[PDB]
Amino acid sequence: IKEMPQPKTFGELKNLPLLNTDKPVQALMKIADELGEIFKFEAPGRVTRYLSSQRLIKEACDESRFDKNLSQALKFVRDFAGDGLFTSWTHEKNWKKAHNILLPSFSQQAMKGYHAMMVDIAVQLVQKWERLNADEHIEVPEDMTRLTLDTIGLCGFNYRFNSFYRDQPHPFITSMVRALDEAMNKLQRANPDDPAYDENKRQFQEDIKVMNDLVDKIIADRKASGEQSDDLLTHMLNGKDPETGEPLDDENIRYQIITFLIAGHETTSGLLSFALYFLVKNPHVLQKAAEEAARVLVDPVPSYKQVKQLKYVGMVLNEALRLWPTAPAFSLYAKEDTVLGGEYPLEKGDELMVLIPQLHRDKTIWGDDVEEFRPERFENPSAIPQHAFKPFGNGQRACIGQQFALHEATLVLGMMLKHFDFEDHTNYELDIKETLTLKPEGFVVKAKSKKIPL
Ligand code: HEM
Ligand SMILES: O=C(COc1ccc(OC(F)(F)F)cc1)N[C@@H](Cc1ccccc1)C(=O)O
Repeated sequence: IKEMPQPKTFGELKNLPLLNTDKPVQALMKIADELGEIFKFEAPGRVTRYLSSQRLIKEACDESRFDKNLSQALKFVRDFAGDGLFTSWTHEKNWKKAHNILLPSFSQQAMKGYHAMMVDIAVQLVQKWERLNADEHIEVPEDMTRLTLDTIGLCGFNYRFNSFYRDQPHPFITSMVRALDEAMNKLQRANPDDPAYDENKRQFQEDIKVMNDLVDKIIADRKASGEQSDDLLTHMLNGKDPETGEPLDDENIRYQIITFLIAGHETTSGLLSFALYFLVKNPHVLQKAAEEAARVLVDPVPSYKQVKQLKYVGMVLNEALRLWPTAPAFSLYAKEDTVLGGEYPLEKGDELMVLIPQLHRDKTIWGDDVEEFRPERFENPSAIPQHAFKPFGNGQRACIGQQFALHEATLVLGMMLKHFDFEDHTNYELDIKETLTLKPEGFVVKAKSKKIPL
């Protein structure tokens, strides 16, 4: 049995001031580089252990030994995402019920149904870029977030956010972004009761009311009309859990909708942003990806079958998820006393944090070149060890949106590479903003149209 290292302390605040930074995940990554595969992290009233090696993470991913934990980030997001799938405990009735009802909505087979809606928004992105003047550039995370919010609005509840028509966000989205900001800033506060945060707390309750009022009105307007659009909302109003035989109640459906809107706004847009970043920084890779896009997407409207043929585009997306998994951590608790790694005794209830960006840099798995962007690592899916690559979390609590996200990202990146050449005209220095997720702030490019009709 071994004693684990611990980063520098601040007296009675223990390690908590290490999170007083706009880039706490990047700070924890640097601490893992200094300390190794495991370190203890303490705050007043709390202890966790940060894991970075595939050796320890493969054990943490054993569902017989560990279940999903709500990290302080997720407990704070739970104040507006409720017992939706992302912020429920595995043992809460609504977790398994919603999981069983929603799984078929999110299958690879269901993607054939969403494809046409995804294409609608992707074509809006391509037309936006085709219509820029010579002197203009693209704001990449801004445009990718317009796309992914619109896609989940249309697939989620047949609602057009029309993000490509506006500068200012939808009222729901201003409240959702401000609530995500509160939840993520609050876990850093050395003195959460400071009157300096009274206004933040007032605003947070206001933002919860806005999200609830607006989503509850979407649900009630849909129940009033009777309309049967092929969207997640229809599936949730109609679907029955085989186990309980019950449908979701209207409060839980509201939490699921809020949850899908957080996911679409925060995650897939980060992935696309990082992927285009690595492509403009790696022109050999961009050429191989653009060759596949040109050869496969032979029609002005991509088909479902064509998007499945974009093998290398998919490899690019996986390599971007390796280096910068946009949802960069997940948390576990020990179901019972257990020894991790033959070395670290844990008691029932003990928490672990999985630092996904560090897992994905384990040289014992990936080799010495871990910082290089090389989609060829993913040529042969067989060759990636179990629990080596975990950008969608683990087991029954893995991302239900994984197929949706990869379908949208493969479609959109393929269309981008078909329709334009890209220039890193500013020699962009990567600057990773942390919200719920990671995104490359201030990333801009110029696109030169290949002048291929839609
Ligand atoms: C590249 C895009 C995305 C990434 C990287 C991502 C990542 C993740 C990860 C890491 C988790 C596990 C969290 C944990 O263990 O605490 C998760 C859970 C989840 N994700 Fe995603 N996600 C993505 C896109 C989406 C989309 C598009 C949806 C839905 C519209 C979605 C819905 C969910 C839900 C509902 C859960 C909770 C599942 C459950 O516990 O039953 N995600 N995601
Ligand atoms: O380590 C992290 C990283 O933050 C994120 C956790 C989840 C997360 O959600 C997602 F990965 F899904 F995006 C995003 C960021 N969070 C920890 C930070 C912490 C706070 C107080 C005491 C000890 C540790 C946590 O939220 O518990």
